[PDB]
Amino acid sequence: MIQRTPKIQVYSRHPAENGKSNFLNCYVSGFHPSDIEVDLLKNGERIEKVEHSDLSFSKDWSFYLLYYTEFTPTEKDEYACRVNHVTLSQPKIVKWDRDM
Amino acid sequence: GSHSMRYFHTSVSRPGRGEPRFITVGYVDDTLFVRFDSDAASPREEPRAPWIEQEGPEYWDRETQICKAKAQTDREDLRTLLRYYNQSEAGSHTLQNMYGCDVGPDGRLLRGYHQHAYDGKDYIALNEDLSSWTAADTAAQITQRKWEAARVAEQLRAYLEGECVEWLRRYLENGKETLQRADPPKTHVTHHPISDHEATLRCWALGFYPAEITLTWQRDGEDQTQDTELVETRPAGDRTFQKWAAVVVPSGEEQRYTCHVQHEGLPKPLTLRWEP
Amino acid sequence: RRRWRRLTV
Repeated sequence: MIQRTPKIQVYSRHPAENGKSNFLNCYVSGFHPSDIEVDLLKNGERIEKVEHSDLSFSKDWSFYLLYYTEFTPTEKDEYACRVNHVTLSQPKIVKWDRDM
Repeated sequence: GSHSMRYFHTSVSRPGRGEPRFITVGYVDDTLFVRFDSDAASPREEPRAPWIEQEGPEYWDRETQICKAKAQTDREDLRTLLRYYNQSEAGSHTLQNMYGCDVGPDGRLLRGYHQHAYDGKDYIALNEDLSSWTAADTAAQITQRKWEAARVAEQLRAYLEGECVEWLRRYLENGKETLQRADPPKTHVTHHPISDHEATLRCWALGFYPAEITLTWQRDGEDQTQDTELVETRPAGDRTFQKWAAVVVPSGEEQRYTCHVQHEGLPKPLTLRWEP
Repeated sequence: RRRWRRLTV
């Protein structure tokens, strides 16, 4: 069976302003099979109560999901998304960069 | 404007860990409006857009019956597909089905769709004629024979030309405040030094609906397709979408580069530059 | 709204 590794973007709902509440998003897409493990991290620890969209898929049958949580960005705090999937030998961490 | 309705369905088996998980969602255009998850406590189809909430109890009861029925048929189909592909009972497998309809500005059927995939690969699709089938392999040809014998395509044609279009039109009316509103991108250009000699110009498009957009960079009015980094369009989480396009530019040459934005919501296409 | 009739492969 053919497998497809997820694309991953980590980003905020609104342009980040330090001290102002916002949403942190991790969008995983283009993957198969559908089981996937996604964490949002604040200084390397799992953020609790992250929500996610219901499983859906694109024209080419590959899957996509949005994981999100409320967050307040600061100068110092480091945010990231950790993704694991059968196509990955180890979990992939993508750092949040407010300029991307 | 033209519009679409789609129902998406996924079952994933989990041998030794109970029955398959079934998730189905419905969309009008790029708007999610209904969902059902078989693992929820006493599962019901639930609304996900304000304009569907007004449908009465009988609507939700019938939807829930169909969703529960589809979970059952998907369980059966996953067992059948193991046989068709001589597969053991040990592995997880995936069954997907999509169907729905496209309509033009005047509400007429443009195209109907009904297709299945197994383990991420095309399985069987209803053709555009809504009368004949495309089977991907000899297993799907078994299904094709069964569905031809039962005149399934005729059933689907009737649904797709009829109820699919009629209910899509009803939803477009009831949801006219949102479904028939295109929100233009809010745009700006940022500047990111790489060295003393070059920097990245990033052209942002935020808060737009629907997802369709065109974002390009030009240099002296000439397209820079090969040297533009373009990220995949991504959901903001509030119904809207985001995208950006970036080019690497020599220091001081920034005014020669223009970002061009086309979107249904814009009064006119935009031309933007970095503004120090 | 969804199609009512069932279908199996």
